[PDB]
Amino acid sequence: GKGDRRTRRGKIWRGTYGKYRPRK
Amino acid sequence: ARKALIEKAKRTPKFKVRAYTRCVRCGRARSVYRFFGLCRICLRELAHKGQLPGVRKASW
Amino acid sequence: KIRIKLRGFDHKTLDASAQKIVEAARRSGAQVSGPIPLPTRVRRFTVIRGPFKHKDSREHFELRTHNRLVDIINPNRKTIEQLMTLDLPTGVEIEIKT
Amino acid sequence: ARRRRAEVRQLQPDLVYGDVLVTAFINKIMRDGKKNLAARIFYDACKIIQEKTGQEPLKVFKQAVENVKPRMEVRSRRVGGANYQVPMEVSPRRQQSLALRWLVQAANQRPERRAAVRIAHELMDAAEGKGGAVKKKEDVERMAEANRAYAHYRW
Amino acid sequence: ARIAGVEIPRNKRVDVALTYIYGIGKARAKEALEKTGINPATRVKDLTEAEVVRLREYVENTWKLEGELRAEVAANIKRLMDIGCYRGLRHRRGLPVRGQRTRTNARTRKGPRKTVAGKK
Amino acid sequence: EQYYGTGRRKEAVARVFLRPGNGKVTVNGQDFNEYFQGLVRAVAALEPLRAVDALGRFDAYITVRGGGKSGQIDAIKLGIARALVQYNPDYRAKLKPLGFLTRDARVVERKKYGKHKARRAPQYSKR
Amino acid sequence: SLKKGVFVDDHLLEKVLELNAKGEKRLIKTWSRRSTIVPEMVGHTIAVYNGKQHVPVYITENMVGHKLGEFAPTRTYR
RNA sequence: ACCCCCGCCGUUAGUUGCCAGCGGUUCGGCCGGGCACUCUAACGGGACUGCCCGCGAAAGCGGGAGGAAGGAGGGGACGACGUCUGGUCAGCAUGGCCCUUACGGCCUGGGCGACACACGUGCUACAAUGCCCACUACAAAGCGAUGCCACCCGGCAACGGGGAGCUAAUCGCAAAAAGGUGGGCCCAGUUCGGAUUGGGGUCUGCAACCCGACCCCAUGAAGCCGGAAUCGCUAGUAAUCGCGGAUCAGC
RNA sequence: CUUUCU
Ligand SMILES: NC[C@@H]1O[C@H](O[C@H]2[C@@H](O)[C@H](O[C@@H]3[C@@H](O)[C@H](N)C[C@H](N)[C@H]3O[C@H]3O[C@H](CO)[C@@H](O)[C@H](O)[C@H]3N)O[C@@H]2CO)[C@H](N)[C@@H](O)[C@@H]1O
Ligand SMILES: [Mg+2]
Ligand SMILES: [Mg+2]
Ligand SMILES: [Mg+2]
Ligand SMILES: [Mg+2]
Ligand SMILES: [Mg+2]
Ligand SMILES: [Mg+2]
Ligand SMILES: [Mg+2]
Ligand SMILES: [Mg+2]
Ligand SMILES: [Mg+2]
Ligand SMILES: [Mg+2]
Repeated sequence: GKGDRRTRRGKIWRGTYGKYRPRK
Repeated sequence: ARKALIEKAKRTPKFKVRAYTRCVRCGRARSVYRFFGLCRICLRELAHKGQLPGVRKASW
Repeated sequence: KIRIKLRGFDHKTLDASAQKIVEAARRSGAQVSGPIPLPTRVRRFTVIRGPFKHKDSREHFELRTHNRLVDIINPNRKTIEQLMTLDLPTGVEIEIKT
Repeated sequence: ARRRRAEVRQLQPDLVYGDVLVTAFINKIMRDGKKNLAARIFYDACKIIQEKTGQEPLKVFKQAVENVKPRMEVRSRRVGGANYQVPMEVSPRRQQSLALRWLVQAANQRPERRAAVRIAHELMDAAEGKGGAVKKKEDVERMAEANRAYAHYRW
Repeated sequence: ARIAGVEIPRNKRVDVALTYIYGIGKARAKEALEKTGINPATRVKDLTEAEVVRLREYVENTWKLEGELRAEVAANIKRLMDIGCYRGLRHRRGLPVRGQRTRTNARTRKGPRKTVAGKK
Repeated sequence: EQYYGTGRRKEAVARVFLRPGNGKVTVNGQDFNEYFQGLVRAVAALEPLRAVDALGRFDAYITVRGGGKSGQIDAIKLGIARALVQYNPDYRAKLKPLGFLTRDARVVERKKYGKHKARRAPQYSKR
Repeated sequence: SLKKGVFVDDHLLEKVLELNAKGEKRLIKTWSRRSTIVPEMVGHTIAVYNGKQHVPVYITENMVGHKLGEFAPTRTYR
């Protein structure tokens, strides 16, 4: 999970934001 | 090299990203706290002496 | 109407310096919302003790900016005398606002 | 424990049936500090005891445990040459811990895909006397006693 | 049923099942399941021939896939051989391509391990 | 008209006001059961009431901010207890033996340098 | 990877453009491996420094998007 | 022991706290108003084996009450004479020896990033006590005017346009995540896992081939819990979940 | 248990 850029969790861990984790 | 270089790092350079920090005492590139211009070493030193104001042994 | 922020590294030279600004406005004027102590900004620095490799083993330093606040509501000129230049700043900061 | 004999960590009674032994179990169920999910499971499992029998869950669990407690075990032992398996009686604490340890390991060996179920069936099977827990146990009581020649150490 | 190249997804949800094509990930599946207006939850097993067509037509024509790709990608790397670029060697050598370390790791791109000798 | 206890447990503080009569409990402008929803542990926070038979012969209004929900629960547990002792000298005899009155000063211990985590040390090889 | 320029060294361009106005030279050597090969400035032979010497990289059409140093490999037997 | 942090209470203090009380509320402590409470930060109090039972010559030991807290309450800071000819002359300082159109200097470029291999420390896993998607306040240390960027709009997005507030308990980074509520997957090398690789982009920077991070499409490797060996942890610990900082253009 | 050498 945490290692997957295309999950939401992958994003969190990576600190990033994107399609798979939007800013509200 | 550490003389020709304490000198070079003060010169304003072509491109600001060639720029960098240096312990203004102990003339040194690495672990250089920007709030002081001070190398972790030449710093623990002053911090001990009382020559860094309000700075104190943290203990919590 | 008048607002004064007080910074400083030393907590005795605020609870002193700015608790004497409570007498130099109460005696020579009107109302004061007493000295109010603010959240302090702790800075912590963490240093490898030795000059060369001993990466576990460190020393821990903080640098603690204490903040205090005072508010005076009625601007007399009987007050802005001590509160103008009857000077005892020492190692203290002075912010003056309205 | 070189100095003292260690205080038996004393446990919050149960939120629901009011019993200490239950928290103990919920705790062995619990991973990574997730007491909530752990407790859902044990309660969800207690509800599966209801629907699949007119039995009160509490006294199923009680009596399952009582069936998984070993009487004797074999602790390994140096004899200035050889290590032998030495049979000896089992502290009431250790009875109780090993029981609940095995209940949950037994539970999680099962096929059923959902934790509350595995917990439930294993419990059922155990009160009856035929859970995987009880085999991992008659296995122990067997091995001690099948080493009864060395009962003349005990240390 | 059969969709592209020669693929036959089956029995599972379509969103999943589309994935079974070389060219379809979880994303391109969403795209083509609303651009044809098919509920994604429906199993392939039970989804209209009218739906299968809508789908099949969009897919084969919207973007390059299965086998066409397989040969394209292969031809990009062939192209990287050219007169002889850097990423060329790397593909030529069976070594990593994206600026990674090789002193350790790099196993995904290398023959399991080829252990040797050494030392006195 | 009013009853008060301040609860704390581990970064959580519990501002607790009891009232006479009904039985129902507000927490941060919310029913107890919709705030502590799903959280098995919650029924413990009111354990002080069941102790003295206050069951539901009081309402309660509670603000509770800080820390965490298991913490909040225990903070309350404490307020609720500190509240009704301050509305009955005699509510020690039942509430102290079960120590709903104790603070419980167990708190997150500090990350140390050298260590990974307070105590978890790093890992020897010696080879 | 950029999109507002191709960040190519003028000292090379300038020397290549003002060779294209009549210019078919091979003794064109550079140290700017960091510059993109620019729209069809092909045909020519640029020698690129790997940090030890210049290597003649013959520049053709298929390889235009790329950088120059992609053809001056810096390390030996890899 | 004398010092700092954390547990309980008191005093002093009201641009952070509040229907706690009552009033108005476009129902956001937002508005007049109020420090009660919470907190913030300064100063005090509090614990002494002082009190009760038992043992003891005594120190002290077991138990009990009161108390937020007992018998070192919990975490720091704090390292005897000395040991290792330990470590560092590459932080600095410094005795001696050696280089002085070079063992000094400046630059561009490459290298410190090599890869047939071996080891240490780590991350992500190998799944259903789980994975995915949506909704849903748990709260808790720090940073921010060559800065933190709310809010609008364009872009699937990274990011790009604009643009308010904040020298910051006032404004921003900030979503905490685990949890909770619903929905999906149904035990599959899988909707587990996210290596590798093709392609398209964004940003910092003179410049991202050798060498950056990020986003998006595609591609989905090994991996089904690990041989002999072997590591940490005794409680708010381990286990697990996110959050901040320093250095720093970016990483 | 086990331990020759260094
Ligand atoms: N000021 C020096 C610093 O102290 C550090 O802390 C060290 C010690 O003070 C600390 O304590 C030791 C521990 O080392 C050792 N392996 C086991 C022992 N039980 C610990 O002692 C423990 O108990 C004592 C007294 O009860 C405490 O005061 C002590 O700090 C605590 N860590 O553990 C650390 C080393 O294992 C480091 N020694 C050192 O890197 C650093 O220089
Ligand atoms: Mg995945
Ligand atoms: Mg730099
Ligand atoms: Mg380390
Ligand atoms: Mg922790
Ligand atoms: Mg080689
Ligand atoms: Mg030596
Ligand atoms: Mg150079
Ligand atoms: Mg290196
Ligand atoms: Mg499997
Ligand atoms: Mg010999």
